[PDB]
Amino acid sequence: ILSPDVSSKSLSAYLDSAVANGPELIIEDTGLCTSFMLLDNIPSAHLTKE
Amino acid sequence: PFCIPIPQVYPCITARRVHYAFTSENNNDSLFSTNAASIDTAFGENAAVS
Repeated sequence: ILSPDVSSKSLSAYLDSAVANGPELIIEDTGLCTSFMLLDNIPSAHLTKE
Repeated sequence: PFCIPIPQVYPCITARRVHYAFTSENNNDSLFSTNAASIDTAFGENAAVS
């Protein structure tokens, strides 16, 4: 069979909606588990270093 | 709106300012750090990152 998207929703017998709208529970994530940024609101106004 | 003097790192007097509205309570918790890249501050003995 296939995926639950019925492209051919063109005047189909099963009037209105019969198609099994399933949730994709499997959502993969590379990167970093972040919610909040540590944000540098007012950067440091030019300083001299060794 | 709320107004803040910039993070004190200056050898100089302060100029006159006119303020009115003050909070009841110390809401500066959202502050992660002052001027991280300096050795030194100036006025109103603050804390750095916790």
